[PDB]
Amino acid sequence: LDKWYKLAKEKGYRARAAFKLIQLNKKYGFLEKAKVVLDLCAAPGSWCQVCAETMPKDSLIIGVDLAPIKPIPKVITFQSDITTEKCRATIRSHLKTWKADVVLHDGAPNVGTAWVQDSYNQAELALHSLKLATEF
Amino acid sequence: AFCKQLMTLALQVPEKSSQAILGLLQDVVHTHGRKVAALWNTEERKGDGTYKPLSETVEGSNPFTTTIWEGELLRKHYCPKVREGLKAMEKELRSI
Amino acid sequence: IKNKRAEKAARGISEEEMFKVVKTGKKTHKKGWKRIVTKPTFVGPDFTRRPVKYERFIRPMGLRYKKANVTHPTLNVTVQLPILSVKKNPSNPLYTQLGVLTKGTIIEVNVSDLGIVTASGKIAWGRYAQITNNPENDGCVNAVLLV
Amino acid sequence: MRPLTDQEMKIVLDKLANYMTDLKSLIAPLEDGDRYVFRMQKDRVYYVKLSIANIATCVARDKLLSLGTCLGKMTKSGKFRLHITALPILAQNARYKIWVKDNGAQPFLYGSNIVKAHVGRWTEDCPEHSGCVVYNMADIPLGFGVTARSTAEARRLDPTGIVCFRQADCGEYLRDE
Amino acid sequence: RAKVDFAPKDRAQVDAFLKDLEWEKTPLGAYVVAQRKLREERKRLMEEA
Amino acid sequence: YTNQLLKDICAYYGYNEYLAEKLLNLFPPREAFAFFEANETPRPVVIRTNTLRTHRRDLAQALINRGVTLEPVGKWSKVGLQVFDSKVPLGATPEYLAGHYILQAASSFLPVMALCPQENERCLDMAAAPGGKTTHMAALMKNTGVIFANDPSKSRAKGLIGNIHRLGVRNTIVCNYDAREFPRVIGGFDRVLLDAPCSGTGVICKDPSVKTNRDAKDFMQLPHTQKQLLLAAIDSCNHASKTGGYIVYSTCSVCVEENEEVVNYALSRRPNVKLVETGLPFGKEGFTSYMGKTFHPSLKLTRRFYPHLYNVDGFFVAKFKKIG
RNA sequence: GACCCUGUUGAGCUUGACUCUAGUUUGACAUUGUGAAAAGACAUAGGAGGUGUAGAAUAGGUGGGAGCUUCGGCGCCAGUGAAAUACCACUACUCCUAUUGUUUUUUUACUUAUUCAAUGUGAAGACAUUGUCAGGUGGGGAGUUCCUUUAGUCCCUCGAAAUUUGAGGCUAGAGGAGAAAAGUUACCACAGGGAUAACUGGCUUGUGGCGGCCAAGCGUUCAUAGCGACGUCGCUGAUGUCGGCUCUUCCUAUCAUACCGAAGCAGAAUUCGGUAAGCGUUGGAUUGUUCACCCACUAAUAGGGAGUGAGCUGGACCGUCGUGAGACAGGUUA
Repeated sequence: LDKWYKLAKEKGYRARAAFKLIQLNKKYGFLEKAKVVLDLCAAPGSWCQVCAETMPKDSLIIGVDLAPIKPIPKVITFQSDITTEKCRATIRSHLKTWKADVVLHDGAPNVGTAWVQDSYNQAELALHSLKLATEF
Repeated sequence: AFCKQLMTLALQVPEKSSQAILGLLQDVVHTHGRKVAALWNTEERKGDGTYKPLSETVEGSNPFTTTIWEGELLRKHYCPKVREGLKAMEKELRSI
Repeated sequence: IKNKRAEKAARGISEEEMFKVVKTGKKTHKKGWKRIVTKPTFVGPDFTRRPVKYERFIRPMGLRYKKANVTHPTLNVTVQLPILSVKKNPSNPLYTQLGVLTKGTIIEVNVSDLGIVTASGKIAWGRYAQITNNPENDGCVNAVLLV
Repeated sequence: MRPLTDQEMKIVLDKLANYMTDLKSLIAPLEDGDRYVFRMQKDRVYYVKLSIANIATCVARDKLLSLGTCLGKMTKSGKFRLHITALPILAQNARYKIWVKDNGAQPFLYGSNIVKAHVGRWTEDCPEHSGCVVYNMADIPLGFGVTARSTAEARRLDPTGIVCFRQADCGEYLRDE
Repeated sequence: RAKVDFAPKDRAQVDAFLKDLEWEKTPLGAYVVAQRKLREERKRLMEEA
Repeated sequence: YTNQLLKDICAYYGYNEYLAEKLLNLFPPREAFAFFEANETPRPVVIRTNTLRTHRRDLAQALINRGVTLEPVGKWSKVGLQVFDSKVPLGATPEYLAGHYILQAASSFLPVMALCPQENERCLDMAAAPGGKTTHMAALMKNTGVIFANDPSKSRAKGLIGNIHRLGVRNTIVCNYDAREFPRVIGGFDRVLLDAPCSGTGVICKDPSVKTNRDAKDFMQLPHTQKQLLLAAIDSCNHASKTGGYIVYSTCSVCVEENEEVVNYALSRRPNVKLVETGLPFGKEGFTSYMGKTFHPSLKLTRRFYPHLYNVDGFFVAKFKKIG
C-alpha cells in the first residue's frame, strides 16, 4: 500500500518518488537556489512536478527518459534514451550553452535476474549517468 | 489603526516625544512585520472602502485603505534623532 | 458531415471522489447513505455543486454519455450528435432531474452538422429526439429526431 | 419589501450574536449620517444601507430581486438560517476563529466538516457548541460553522475526529452559476 | 494623492509630486494672499489716519 | 473576382450570403481574410482581479503556486491577467471562491474603463446579466454609492446575483426591468452604462450560431431596439451633476448599422448630447461616412476593436456627455 | 437492503383582491433680488470644409446635362465604384472672425427673499426648508366586494426604416374574503406505520442496438389495418480484501503427445479445422494484490466441477444533553 503512496493518490502527486525528492531537498537544499535542472530518467509526473514547484517556474527543465512516460506540461520532456551520443547532442542543442546546475537520475533496471545481473545493470546505468553529469 | 495615528501624533508633538513614538513604531515593525507592511506600500492598499480618520471605533476606521506619508515630513524635522528614527524605521521596512 | 469535422480539426474531480473526501469529515453513518444511480446518465458540465436534496445521488463517470446515434426520418441518415440536455423522462420525474437516459426519453441534440434549413432560412441548432433503445442493456444511445 | 418586526429582529440578531461580537457596530451611524438597516424581501433578510433602501422603493415588489448583502432566509417554521452570503459580515467581527491547512481547505469547500488533522490554528478558550468562522492559512475567509468540542477537549482528539460541523462554505457559489 | 506609487524602496513620483506646481495654486495659498493684500490695505489706512 | 471570393468564403467558413457580404464590404480583402481566420480561433481566457478583495500580483503569485501560467494583458489595464495553462480549474480555485477574481472577456473591460465611475455616485447598468461590468463599476467605486443593475430576464439575473455576493459588492440593487421602462420609473442617474443587445458579430468563436442565423429582418429589429435603448440612457442621466454626467454606449457588434448609425441617431434626436473622447489607449476610429450615409463628424472619437488587430472580441465603445 | 404511506423539518414552486393614502423617491417650476467672470441653444454678415473599400484623386448631396470657352488643359464614350468628374441653380450640417441681439445654466459678490432667538432688535443667507403639478413604489394606514396567449377583421394610432417593420386596439375562451396564512413535490433529515418475511433451479454459452430498403407468408377475405426473418446501407491498460495453498476423482469447452482434412503447404517451421481426456500440463519480475503484457525452462507450461463449492492463511436497543451536528469508563443484550 505504502503510506506515502496513499498520500500521493489522495492529494499529493502521481507517485511516491516525489516524496523521495522532497526528503532529499529537506536533507540538503539545492533546488531552491539553482537555475538549470536536467533529469536523465524522468519519473512520471512526480519528480518533474516537485521540480516545477520548488524551482523558478519554466527555467530549463530537461526531461530526457528512455521510458515513454506522459509528457509533463511546462517541462521539456524527451522520450529518447540517454546513453547514445546522438541524444547527448540533442541535449546540447536544447540547452544552448547553459549547462545543467543540478543533474538527476532514476535507476530502474529490470530487477529479478538473481539480484547480481540487476545490480550491475543498475551500476552501469549509474556510471552512464555519471558520464553525462561529468560532461555537463 | 494605531500605526497611522501614532505617525500623525508624532508630527505635532515635542522633540523628545516624537523620538519616543518613532522608537515604538520601530519595535512594531520588527515584531509584527508582514502584518503592517502593506501600510507603507501604496500598491497593496486596499480598495474595500475609504479611510475614516475621525472614527469612534478601532474597527471602523478601515486602516488598510490609507497610506503613511508622515515620513516625508519627518526626514525634514529639525531634530536629527527624529531623522535618525525614520532611517532606522525604514531600514526594517526594507528588511522584511 | 465527417469531412467538415475533419477540416475543422485541421484548422475537476468526480462525484465519487467528492463523496470520498466528504466522508472523511464525518463519522459512523446511516447504512446505505450513498445512492448510486445505476441507470446511464447525462450530466453536461464537468463540475457542479448539486443541491443538498440531490447530493446522495452519485452518477459514476463510467456510466455517462455525451453523444447519441440520432436518425433523421426524412433524410434517412444517422449521425452522432452531442447531447445538449435531458428534457423529459416519462417514467420518473426524478430521472429527468438526474438526467437518466431511458427508452422513450426526450433529449435535445445539436443539429448544426445536419444543416436543417427551417422556415425563415435559419439553420437549426437544437431539436427534440426520442430515445428508442434501452441504454442500460447496450452501451450506446439511439434516438430518432422529432422532426 | 418591508422591514423586520419585533419577533423577526430578535431571531435575526440571535443568530448573529452566536457568530459575532460587536453587534452595536452594525447598528451604528457612519460619517454621512446614514445607517445600515435590515430589509425583508420574499422571506429573505438583506443587510443594506438605509439610503440605498430608500431609493430602492421605486422598484416594484415583484420586480426587485436583491439588495446589498443577503444574510439568509426565514423558513416556514419561523427559524432564521444564515447563508454564506453573510460571511463578509461574519468575518469582520468573528468571535471564535479556526484556521485550516491547504489539505483541509479543499475538503471544506467540497462540503466536509473540519477534522483534527486539517486544523492549522485554533482559538483558545472556545466552548463546545459555539459559532466559529473558518479561514485558511492565508487569512482568507472560507465559511462558518459550529464547533464540535471545546478547544481543550479537541487537543486530545484522535486526528480523524470532527472538530467543527460545517454549515456554510463558499463552494455554494458554484451551485448557482 | 491617489495616483502616486510610493514604495519602501522605489520613491520617484514621491520625490517629484508637485515640483512643477506653483505656490498660489492651493486654496490655502489662494486665500492667504487675500489677507496679505488686506494687511497692506490695513497698513495704509492706519498710516493715512 | 469579388463575387467568386464571396462564394468561396461562404462555402469554406460556413457563412451566410447576407452576413459575408456585409463583412467583406467593411474590410479590405487583405484585412478581411485576417478577420475570418481570427473568428474561428478562440480568444485567450482572461481574469479580472477584484480590487475589493486583493490586487494583481498577489493574485498572480498565488495562482503560480497552484499551477497556473499568467501574464498581464498589456499596459492598458492594471488589473487583468491572461491564462495560458492551468492544472487546477479556474472556477474551483479557493481564491476564486473567496471572490478574488472573475472570469471575463478582455473586450468587457473597455466600457467600464471608458466610463469613470467615481465615489458617491448613482450608476445604472442597463444590461448587467453576467455581472462582469457591474462588479467592475463597484470596484472603481470602492463599494460606495449606488449601482442600479437591471436584467430583462429572471434566469440570467440569478447568475448576476451570485457574482455580486461572491465578489462582495454590497452596493447594488438588482431589478428585473426592461431598459425602456427605466427613465420613467427611476431616472436621475450620474452615469449610465449601456451594453445593448446586438447581433454578436464581434463574438463568433463563442457563438457560432450567428454565422448563418442572421438575415435582413434581424438587422431591422435589433438597431431599432438599440435606438430606443440609447434614448433611454439620455433621459436617465441628468444634465447637470456635481461630478460628470456621462453615458457609455457599448456593443459587441462589428456591423455598422448596429453601432455607428445608432450613435448618429442619438446625436440627431437629442441636441443636448455631445460625443467625447473615450480615453481608451488602443483602438480604431469610427467610420465617418460609410456608403453614402454620412454621419456627424464627431464620430471619429468613437473606437472600434477587432480580433485580428488584437486578441480582443469585436467591440465598439461610444462615450457621451449630457449638456441640457 | 429496497418499495408505499403518515407526522414534523429543510430545499424549491405558487397564491396572498381592489381604491385612495402615510412613508420613501424622480423630474419640472415658483419664492427671489442686484452686480461681476464664463458656457450652451436660438441671430446674422462673412471666411474655410469633407481621406472606410475600390477608383489616376480627398466623391458633401440633389436637378439639368453635352462647350461659356484665357486652357480645348478639362467634359462626353473607358473603367472602378451605392453614387462619376466640363458649366450653373438649391439648402443640410461642421470648424473660425466680428456684433446691429434674445433667453437658460455654472462659479463668485451684496442683502431686500427666507429661517433662528428675544422684548415693556441681533445671527445666518439667494443654499436649505416650504408650496403646486407630472410620475415610481407602497407586506404599513383608512374604505368596498394590469398585462400575456389563442382565432378572426386586414377595421385604427406611435416609433423606425433607401417603399419594409416593431409596439398597442375590437370581438370572446384561457393564465396570473386577501398579510392571517394557505396550496404543492416519485426531493432531504428525523420518528413511525404498511407490504414483502433471500434468490434461482430443464437456468447458461459465438456472433450489438436503432432506423430505412427488401421480404415468403399470415391477417378481420389476402403482400398490406398491420406483424414480419436472412441480408444490405447509415452511426459508433482494468483493478485494488482481494489473493495464495490444498489430496483424490470427474467433465471436455484439447495446451501437448497420436491420427486425419485444407492452405504458395518447395524443404523447414507452421496456420486453420476434425476424431480424440489414453497420458502429461513450471518458475521469475511486475507500488504493495489479481492480472494483461514481458522474460527463462519445457513436448506443453488448457480451462473447469465436487444450489448459490469446501477448509488453512494473510454487532443492536434504551436513557440524558443537543441537533443547521453529534457525544456519552451511561445502562442493557445476542
